[PDB]
Amino acid sequence: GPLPPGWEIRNTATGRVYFVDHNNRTTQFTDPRLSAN
Amino acid sequence: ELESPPPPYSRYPMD
Repeated sequence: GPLPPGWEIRNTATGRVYFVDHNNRTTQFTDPRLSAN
Repeated sequence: ELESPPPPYSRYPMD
């Protein structure tokens, strides 16, 4: 899928997307989601 | 993050 193998994607039921990077070990509401559409 | 404080870093956070 359009997800990079280094990236980890989940969306919260609140309607917010947070990608956890196993690289840096951080969660990202700062998403390729809003960065796209 | 410009959005509200996100889920604590668990690999697969259940929400």
